[PDB]
Amino acid sequence: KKWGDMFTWGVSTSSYQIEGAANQGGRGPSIWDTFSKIPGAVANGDNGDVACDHYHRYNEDLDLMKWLGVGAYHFSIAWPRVIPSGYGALNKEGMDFYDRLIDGALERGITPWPTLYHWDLPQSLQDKGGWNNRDCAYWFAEYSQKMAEAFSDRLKNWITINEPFCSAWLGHLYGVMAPGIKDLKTGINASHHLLLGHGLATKAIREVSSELKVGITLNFTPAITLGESSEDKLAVELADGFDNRWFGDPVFKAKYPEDIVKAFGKEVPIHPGDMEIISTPLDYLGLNYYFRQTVEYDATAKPLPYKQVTAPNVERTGMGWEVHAQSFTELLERVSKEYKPKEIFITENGSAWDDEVVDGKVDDPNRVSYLERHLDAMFAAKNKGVPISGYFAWSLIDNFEWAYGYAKRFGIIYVDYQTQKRIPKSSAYYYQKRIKES
Amino acid sequence: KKWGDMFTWGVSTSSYQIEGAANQGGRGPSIWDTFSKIPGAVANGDNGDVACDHYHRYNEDLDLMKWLGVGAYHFSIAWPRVIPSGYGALNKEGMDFYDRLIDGALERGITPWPTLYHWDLPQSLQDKGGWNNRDCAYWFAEYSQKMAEAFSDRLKNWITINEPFCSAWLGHLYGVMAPGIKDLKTGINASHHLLLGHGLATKAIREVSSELKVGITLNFTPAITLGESSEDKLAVELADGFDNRWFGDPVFKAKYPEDIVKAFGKEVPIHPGDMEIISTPLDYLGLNYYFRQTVEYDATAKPLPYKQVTAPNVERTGMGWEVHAQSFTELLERVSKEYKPKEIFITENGSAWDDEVVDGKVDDPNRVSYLERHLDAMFAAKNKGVPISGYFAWSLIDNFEWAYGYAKRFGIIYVDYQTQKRIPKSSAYYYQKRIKES
Amino acid sequence: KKWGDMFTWGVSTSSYQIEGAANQGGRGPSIWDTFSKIPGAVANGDNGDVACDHYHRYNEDLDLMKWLGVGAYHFSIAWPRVIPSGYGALNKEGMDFYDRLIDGALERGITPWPTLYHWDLPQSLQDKGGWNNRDCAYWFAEYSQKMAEAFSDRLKNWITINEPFCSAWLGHLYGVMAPGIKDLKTGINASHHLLLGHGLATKAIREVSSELKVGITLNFTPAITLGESSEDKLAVELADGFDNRWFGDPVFKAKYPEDIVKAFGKEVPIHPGDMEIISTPLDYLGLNYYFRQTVEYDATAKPLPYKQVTAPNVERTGMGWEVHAQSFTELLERVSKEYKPKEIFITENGSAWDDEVVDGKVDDPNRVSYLERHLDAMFAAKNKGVPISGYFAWSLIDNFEWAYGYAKRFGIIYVDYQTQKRIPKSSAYYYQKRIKES
Repeated sequence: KKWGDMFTWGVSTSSYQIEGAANQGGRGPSIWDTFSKIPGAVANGDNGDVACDHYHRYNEDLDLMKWLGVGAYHFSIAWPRVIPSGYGALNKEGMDFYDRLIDGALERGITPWPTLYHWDLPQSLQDKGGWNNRDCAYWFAEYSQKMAEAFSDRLKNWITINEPFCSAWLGHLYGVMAPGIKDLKTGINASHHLLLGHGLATKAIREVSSELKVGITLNFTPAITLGESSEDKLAVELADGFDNRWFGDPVFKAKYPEDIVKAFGKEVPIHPGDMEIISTPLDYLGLNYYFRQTVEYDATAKPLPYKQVTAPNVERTGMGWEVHAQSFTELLERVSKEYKPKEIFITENGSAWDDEVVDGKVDDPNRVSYLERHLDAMFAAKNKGVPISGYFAWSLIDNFEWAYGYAKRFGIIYVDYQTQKRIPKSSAYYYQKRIKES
Repeated sequence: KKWGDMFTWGVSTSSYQIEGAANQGGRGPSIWDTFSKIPGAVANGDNGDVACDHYHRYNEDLDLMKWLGVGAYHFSIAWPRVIPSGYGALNKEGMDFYDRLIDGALERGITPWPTLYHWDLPQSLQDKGGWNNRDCAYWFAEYSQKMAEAFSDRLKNWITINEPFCSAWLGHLYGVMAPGIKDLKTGINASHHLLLGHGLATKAIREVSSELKVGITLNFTPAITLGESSEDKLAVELADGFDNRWFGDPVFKAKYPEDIVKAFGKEVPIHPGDMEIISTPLDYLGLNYYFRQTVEYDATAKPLPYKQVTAPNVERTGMGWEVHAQSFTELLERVSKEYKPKEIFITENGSAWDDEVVDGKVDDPNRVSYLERHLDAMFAAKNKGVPISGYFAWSLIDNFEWAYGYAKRFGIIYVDYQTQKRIPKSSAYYYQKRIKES
Repeated sequence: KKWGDMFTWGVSTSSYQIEGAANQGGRGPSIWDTFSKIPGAVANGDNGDVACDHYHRYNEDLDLMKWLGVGAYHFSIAWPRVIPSGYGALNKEGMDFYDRLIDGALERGITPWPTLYHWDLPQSLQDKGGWNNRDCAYWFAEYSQKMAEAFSDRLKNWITINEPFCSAWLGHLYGVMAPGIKDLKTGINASHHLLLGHGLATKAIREVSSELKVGITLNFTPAITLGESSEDKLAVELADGFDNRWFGDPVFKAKYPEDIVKAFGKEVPIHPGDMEIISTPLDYLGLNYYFRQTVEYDATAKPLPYKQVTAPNVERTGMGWEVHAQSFTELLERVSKEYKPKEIFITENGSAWDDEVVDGKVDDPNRVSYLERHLDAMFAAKNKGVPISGYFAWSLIDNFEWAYGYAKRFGIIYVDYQTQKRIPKSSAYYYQKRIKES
């Protein structure tokens, strides 16, 4: 720690999870509007039609960010709000919303960090195959260029896509996220076109202005096993390849992990130039971390011969996810050594617990404890030399947690969905203190 | 200095010294209401009936704290305001006041740090023997548990008692503070029941919720001598034992200092189990420091054979207290090595000088200089590895300085008692700068 | 970097460059009011009659400082506004303006840092010879004492004069700044009387109160050559002596550089006591840096045998000034070794570029880049042990850039002179981020 070093504190959200106004302001439907209408797809039949009504309440939320003292707000632009047909005319009303949001953040001293793709693909493009269609990578790059042309006079730090693991595998192989497809080959195609879209968008953004910075957000789930057999060690290697190296290796090493390619037995649809584009240099890696996975070998499992294990006697959040902050330190060290990103921003970390409103307040000590321990673990890595330049808490506010719906609350600020009232939780006051006093 | 380390800047007050409204809002009398009615007990016949009228003016005072930029407000709860009879019924109007104060601080981003006992024992309990009565330790612990039950949803860092040296020795041996008693055995009893109350309250607070942190505040007065004789060196040891080790050794070593016990020749009323309670582990030590004492041997002095000396040719405050910041560094190092508290917060440090209002302003360069030098001395200890986690300036505002009355002004903000106007002094602007720029 | 170390972030302006109200509020004319009426003296015939109208709009400018988050505001007092006759009666209306400015800054948590002389000598004193007249040093010291008597209850950190290189050589030898004289002996006389005025004023300020701190602001222009001949190396020494050592050596070494004295062939008008006064100890050096100069030997040049060279293929600002941040680091190290000031404040650093307003906003990436690189270079020196205690950006707002007029914009905030609207530039948002996150 020397004179001149900086560190950025932020909060993170995404468009479909908070905005609402799903059928207002000219917005066209996304794959999540469609998916959340399918009986059984989302807990309690929840959807994002209203969410946190942030489309109308953004000034209140920006005021809460200023009150917390964050220097940065990591948010996503809803592609179907700004280009409802996916590829074609801009929706001026949608662009004006993001102008008002950005200008309001800047007036309050907050730097907006936009993510271009946080899972809300326009249904108009899914009707053409979505991410299974190679053209979707190019449609995304054109949308990205239009956003940079409109907003990069003010916004200098961009993220292309968020968590391709979820969009590709959960959305096209396991079918538990939109668009709900269940096919390995489609998942492989989608993974390649998400990554190609990232690379094409990066190049397009840089053509707008050479001062702009660009990265990608990857979630990493470190894998362990409780067994000692050679096959259980193989299970760890397979899970790590499927979750992590499948996406990190193309970006930083210009190739897919050969052990996983071989185990799939399928071809990735790589065309000339693709791997050069996907591996284009980035200004930073956005890293998301929540938990580690415990696995064991299972010869009957598909597409790869391993299964998840629920380890006994470990601390778990309201999601059932293991709490293990030491894995965060070790992951940060591993990524820095293995992939050597120029710098790292924690674009998401946080936890969900059963919250109760008592006397108009929300006391959430389990969320405070998770936050304290994960900030400590992150700084332990920074003190070892890992170039972590900022931390963005997921999330500012409780919101639509995808297939879990509204029942799973990640906010440091509580949202009463009956009234839309925001109530800062104990974790908000803790985070506010950490921002000021570090 | 490494990534993740934090430091807390605060200001400190106490309830009887600032609140006023002594016979309003359901408050019952304290031993200081009674003591201040006795001619000769307090300079100028001053009392705390009105003080700074903070009970009515707290919003203005919170606004001044936000303007200073402090992250923390160290305050005390008036036991006789919330439980006028000492044990038994809660006074709703008093509890509501502290709720409003706490909620107002949090709205402004300020963490309230409550002290449960800052010398205003309910007169109803003094009528039953006060701290001479072992039951007072249990009455205090029950009061503490009720406060944690009411406020610990928001308040996570607690202090039990403040400066038992003053309550025990000055209040029961020298009779210069309330309740004005002058008896060595009573002072010994009171010291044990204050410390036992601390331990019982700590255990009771932790039973409310396991996330809560608890400490005690001790003032330390380092002792030196100008002489070279062996008896003058003994005088230093005795004065150090009387002022400092008598209270620190029970808390951190589970025993009273044997040399002082022997010199007193009296029994401490220790019941089996008491020392384990008194020495229960703490999250932090609150340390108060203002000055060092100079002593010499005096065979005629009681209860111990030493006397205070007024060393010649040294800088002194308006209290007549020596200014010697290097002693602060050495004290912090000594406490850290001898008692090994997990962390230390400076809960009080400051100085009093004759202030003059000129053109509606107060320029107080001697207070600025004391503050600068003592902050430098504190950071010198931190740079040697002492875990000092925060500094709270005594005081936000001029107030009732106990037996000195209002004539002695410790505020960084001046109070005109005729109008209750608050005027920030030069020291307020200096402290505001230090909070921002360190 | 250790615990307790502080760093001050500021912005800088000067009175004639921003205030306007040149013939209002009792102000008398300065030498710049006169000079800017001379055809050909100032680009576009610009003058400071209106400037940024800060005399009326200071509340808005102070609000912008608070919004940026600076802790300090470096400004100058207009001698002809407060004493229109130069020596004699105070203009109460002018003094009241500075009271309002100072009190407004303090209400916002901003420490004002006054410069007493930033080039706007009263014309009433120029009519008596200005800085050519030795009495001007004493007139300046009397003015300085009156300002300290009025304002030092609040203002503790003073600067006497700013950039005597400009007032002496550009104003009296080259005639490109007011008062427009072109005579070497007059320039020598002026340089000595400026420096004597600095010393006399320092002594007078300290007589007002011993807590007050005083420094001087010097601009340094490091010199290099592209040639290898011994005569080109001599050119570097001459340029360094003329620009830098002529003013630094009297202040820190109590003598004028003998090589330059010999080359001028003229006597400096040194009287008994002068060099002791000029070299009086200072609490800090205010350092101004913008660029390095490239020179070569030229036997025909006067007063010294060197000329400026425009080095090929280097980055340059809108002023034509080379951008070379590494020279800033090396200058700071050299000053610390050569002159050993107790501490250094960067009282000015910044850059000018042609700005364009697009959609009501100003995106100035070249100014951002200069700022980023010069802050990095400054902190590189601090990390080597140079005692740089703060940085003041020139300037908060676009203003009257002397003989260049309004066409040259140094602000991080744009001023539309038709409307007086202030528009924060991208560089303002960058500086705001750096202040918060370092």
